Amino acid sequence: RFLKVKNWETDVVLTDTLHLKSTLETGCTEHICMGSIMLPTKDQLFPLAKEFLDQYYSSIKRFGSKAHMDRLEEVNKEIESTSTYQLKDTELIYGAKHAWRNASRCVGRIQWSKLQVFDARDCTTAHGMFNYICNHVKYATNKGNLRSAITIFPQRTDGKHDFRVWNSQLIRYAGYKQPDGSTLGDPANVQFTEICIQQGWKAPRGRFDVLPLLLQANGNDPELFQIPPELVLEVPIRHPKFDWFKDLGLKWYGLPAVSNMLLEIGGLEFSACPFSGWYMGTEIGVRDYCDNSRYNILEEVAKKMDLDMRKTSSLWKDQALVEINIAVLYSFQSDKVTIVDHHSATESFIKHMENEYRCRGGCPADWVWIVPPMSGSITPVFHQEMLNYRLTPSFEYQPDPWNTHVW
Amino acid sequence: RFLKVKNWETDVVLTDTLHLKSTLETGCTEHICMGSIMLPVRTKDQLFPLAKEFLDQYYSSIKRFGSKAHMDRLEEVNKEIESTSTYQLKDTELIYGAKHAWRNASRCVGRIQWSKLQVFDARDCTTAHGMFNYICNHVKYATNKGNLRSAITIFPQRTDGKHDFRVWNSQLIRYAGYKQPDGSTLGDPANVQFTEICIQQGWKAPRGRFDVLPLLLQANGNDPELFQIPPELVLEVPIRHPKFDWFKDLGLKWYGLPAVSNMLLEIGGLEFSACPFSGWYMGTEIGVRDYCDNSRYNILEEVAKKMDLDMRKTSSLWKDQALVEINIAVLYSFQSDKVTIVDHHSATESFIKHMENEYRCRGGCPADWVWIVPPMSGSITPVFHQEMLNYRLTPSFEYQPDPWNTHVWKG
Ligand code: HEM
Ligand code: HEM
Ligand SMILES: Nc1ccc2ccc(CCNCc3cccc(F)c3)cc2n1
Ligand SMILES: Nc1ccc2ccc(CCNCc3cccc(F)c3)cc2n1
Ligand SMILES: C[C@H](O)[C@H](O)[C@H]1CNc2nc(N)[nH]c(=O)c2N1
Ligand SMILES: C[C@H](O)[C@H](O)[C@H]1CNc2nc(N)[nH]c(=O)c2N1
Ligand SMILES: [Zn+2]
Repeated sequence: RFLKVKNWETDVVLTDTLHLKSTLETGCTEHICMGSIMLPTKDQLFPLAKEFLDQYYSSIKRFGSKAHMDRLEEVNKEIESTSTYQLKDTELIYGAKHAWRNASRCVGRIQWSKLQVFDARDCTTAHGMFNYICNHVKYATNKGNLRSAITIFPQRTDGKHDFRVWNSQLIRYAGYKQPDGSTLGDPANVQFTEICIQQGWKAPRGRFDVLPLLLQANGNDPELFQIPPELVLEVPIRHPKFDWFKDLGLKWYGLPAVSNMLLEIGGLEFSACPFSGWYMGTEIGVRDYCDNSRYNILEEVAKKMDLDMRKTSSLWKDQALVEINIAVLYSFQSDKVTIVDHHSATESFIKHMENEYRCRGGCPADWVWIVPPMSGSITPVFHQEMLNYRLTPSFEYQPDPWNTHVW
Repeated sequence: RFLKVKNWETDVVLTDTLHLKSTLETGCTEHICMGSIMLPVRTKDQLFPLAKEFLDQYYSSIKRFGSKAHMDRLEEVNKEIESTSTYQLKDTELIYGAKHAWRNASRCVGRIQWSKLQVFDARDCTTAHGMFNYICNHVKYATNKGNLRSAITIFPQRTDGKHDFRVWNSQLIRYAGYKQPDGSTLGDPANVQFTEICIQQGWKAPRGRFDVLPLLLQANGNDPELFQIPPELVLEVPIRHPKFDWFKDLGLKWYGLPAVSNMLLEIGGLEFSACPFSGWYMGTEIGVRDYCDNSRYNILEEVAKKMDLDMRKTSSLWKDQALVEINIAVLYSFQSDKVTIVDHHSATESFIKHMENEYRCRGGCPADWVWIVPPMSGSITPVFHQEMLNYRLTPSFEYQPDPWNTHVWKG
C-alpha cells in the first residue's frame, strides 16, 4: 500500500502513496505486464466532477469550506439540469496544468506549473479555431524563446458536435508515396497528407512541406487553412564539425505541438486541446531522422562519414546516430531556438520526481517512455525505478477523426 | 483469451496464447505497473501440483503425454513425495528443466540459443572442494579457448533450507573492488562488499584494478570456503581501439566468460540454489554498463579527455561520443582475440526472429522490454519498436537473497 522506488545509481529511496488515489486502469494484471504496449451520462458524471472539485479545493487550502460545498452544490444542480457543467476559468487552468503534471510519459514535467492556458471555449467555427491556433503558435514560438501553452476548444456535448484538429501536431511535414516505390517527405503522415489532398490541398510535393491545418468545429466537415509561413519557425540542420552535413538538406521545426489528444477534466472531455512545449533533441535526431519508418537517414550520413558499413559490429549506426544528434542540438542552439538535450532533460526529471515525491507523495512515470531512445543507461532515469499509474485530470488518446466523422 | 503485440516499425502483429499457462505473479495490478521495479521450505501440500504440471509439460514436449511412462512417472513421483517429502529429477527432466528456465527468462535477449545448453549434473556433489572441481570443469568447458559454449552446472537441490548449496559469488569470474580510506574505489565498485567478505575469510588481496576474485563456496549448509580459480582457466581480453592508439594505455581489460552464479533454478517445485550458468557477452554489458555506469569503472571522463571532446556542456554529447568509442573498442578487442561476443544490433535482430518463431511454434514468448532494449542506441535496434508481454512461466530462474544475509555461521 505504501510503495518504494529505488534509484540504483544513488541508492535514494522514495515512498509512493499518490498511487492510492489512482482512478483509471493500466492494462496490466497480476499475471501479465503490459508496460510496453503503446495503447492499452449524468450517472457517470457527478462522481467525476466531485473528485475533481475536491482536489481543486484542497489544492487552494479550502477543502470543506462554504465555497467548496457551494460549488459542489452548483455543479450538481447544473448536471441534474443540463446533463453537463462548465468549469470556472480557475478550474480550467488547474485542470490543464494537472493533466500535464499527471502525464506519466512526459520527461519535461518539471515545467508543469508554467503553462499558459488559452480558453477558446467561446469558439464556434473552423475559421475561429484557425485564429486561436495561429495566436497559440505565435505566442508559444516567441521568436525562438519558446513558452509552453495549451489552447482549449469547446468540450464534447453529445459526441455529434465534437471539435477536433485532425492534424496530429500543429506543425508537421507532408509525406508522399512515389511510383518510385519509396517515400518522399515524412512516411508517418502519408495518410494524413492524402486526406488533405483529397479535401483539396495543392501539395508542393517536397520533402519538407508544412501541412495545412484541417480543422473541425462543432462536428462539421473539417476545413483546410495554411499557417502563415511567417509563424512557422524552422531550423536548418548543420554540424559544428562536418561541413558536408548542410548539403543533406535537412531542416526541422522549432515547435512541438501535439494536437490530436483528448484532455479530460472532472469527467468533461476536451477533444480539441492542441498543446506545445519545446523539443528534447533526441525526438528529432534519434526518432524523426533515424527510425526506419521515418526519415531513415542513418545510411546516408554514415556514407558521408566514410564509416565501415560492412559489419554491424563497427557500430557505424551508433556513431552516425550521435553525430546527427549533435547537429540537431547545434543548429537549434545556433539559431537561438529553445531545445533541451537528453542529459539535461533526464537530470531535470529526476529533480522533478524528487520534488513530487516530497510535495505530493509521488509521481506517475512510464520508464519505457521516460528513458531516451539513445544512451539510455548513461542518463540518470535509466537507473531510476518508476511506478506507473493513471491519475486524472489527464491527456488521453482518441481515434483519428476520419474513422469517426460522419462525412 | 488471445493477446496481440504489434511491431510499430514493421506492422507485424503477433497473437499470444502462452500467457494462459502463466502461474507466478508479476507485481503489477490493474492500478499500478511495476514493470520498472528491479526485483518485483515447501510442503507436500504445494509440491505435488508443481511436480505434476512440470511432468505434464515434459511428457508433452516428448510427445508421450498420457502414456504409460507418463502415468507411471507421476505415480512414482507422488509416492516419493509423500514418503520423503521431496523427489529427484531424472537426468532427462533436469536437462529439459534447465533449458526451459532459460527459454522462459523474459529479461534475456540471448534466448535464440536456449536449446543449445550443456547441462552438467553436479547433484552427487557433497563438499565445497567438490563444488570447486565442478566449477573449474564448467569454466574450462564453457571457455573452450575463446569459442564460448553455453553451460549450466546443477548442484543438489534445497531440502530443509538448512543444507543449502550456494555459490556466494555473484558471477564465477569477477574483479575485486576496494573502498579506499579517501573514499575512492579501486577495481570494480559493484563487488566491494563481497570483496570485503573474501578478505575477511582470509583471501590475500593483490589490491589491483582487475584482481579476479576467489570462489567462496558453501556445500550442504556448511560455512563457505575460499578457492582460487586457476589463472590459466580465466580467459581475459585486453581492451584496445582500432583507430585510437592511446586506448591501450587506459589499462583496461575484461574477462570473456559471463557466468552468473547467484540465481535459483526452479524446476517442478524443486529449488536448485546453486546453479551457475554461462553464455557469452553482448558487448554493451561490458562497454556501456561495466565501464560507463557512474557506479562501476566510470571511464567516460578519462576517455572523453583523451579524445579531447568539448566537456564543458552536456549538449556537446561528449558522453554519447565516448560511449560509442568504448563499445567499438570492446567488440574490436574480443573479435581480434577470437573470443565470442555479440554486438547489440546482431543480438536484438536475432531476438526478434527468436520471438516470432516462438509465437508461431509456442504460442508466445514472455519478454521484459525494460531489460531487452540495449542501454545504448535503444531505438535503432528492432526490439525498441516491438511490443512485448511479460509474464512468468516455470521452470524459471529466480533471484535469491545474498547468502551472507541469511547464513547461520557454524564457526
Ligand atoms: C516544455 C517542454 C517539454 C518537454 C521537453 C517534453 C518532453 C516529452 C517527451 C520527450 C515526450 C515523449 C515524446 C515521444 O517520444 O513521442 C513527452 C511525452 C508527453 N508529454 Fe511532454 N514535454 C514537454 C512539454 C509538454 C507539455 C506542455 C504537455 C502538455 C501540456 C506535455 C504532455 C506530454 C504528454 C501527454 C506526453 C505523452 C504523449 C503520448 O503518450 O503519446 N508535455 N514529453
Ligand atoms: C549465450 C549468450 C547469451 C547472451 C548474449 C545473453 C544476453 C543476456 C543479457 C544481455 C542479459 C541482460 C544482462 C544485464 O543487463 O544484466 C541477459 C539476462 C539474462 N539471461 Fe541471458 N544471455 C545469454 C545466455 C544465457 C544463459 C546461458 C542463461 C541461463 C541458462 C541466461 C539466462 C538469463 C537470465 C535468467 C537473465 C536475467 C537475469 C536478471 O533478471 O537479472 N542467458 N541475457
Ligand atoms: N517536446 C515535446 C513536448 C510535448 C510532447 C507531447 C507529446 C508527444 C508525443 C507525440 N505523440 C505522437 C505519437 C507517438 C507515439 C505513438 C503514437 F500513437 C503517437 C511529444 C512531445 N514532445
Ligand atoms: N551475456 C550474459 C549471459 C547471461 C546472463 C545472465 C544473467 C545476467 C544478469 C546479471 N546481472 C547482474 C546484476 C547487476 C546489478 C543488479 C542486478 F539486479 C543484477 C547477465 C547475463 N549476460
Ligand atoms: C513498443 C514500444 O512500447 C514503443 O516502441 C515505444 C517504446 N518507447 C517509446 N518512448 C518514447 N518516448 N516514445 C515512443 O514513441 C516510444 N515507443
Ligand atoms: C530501474 C531499472 O528497472 C533498472 O535500472 C534496470 C533497467 N533495465 C535494465 N536492463 C538490463 N539489461 N540490465 C539492467 O541492469 C537494467 N536495469
Ligand atoms: Zn505492468
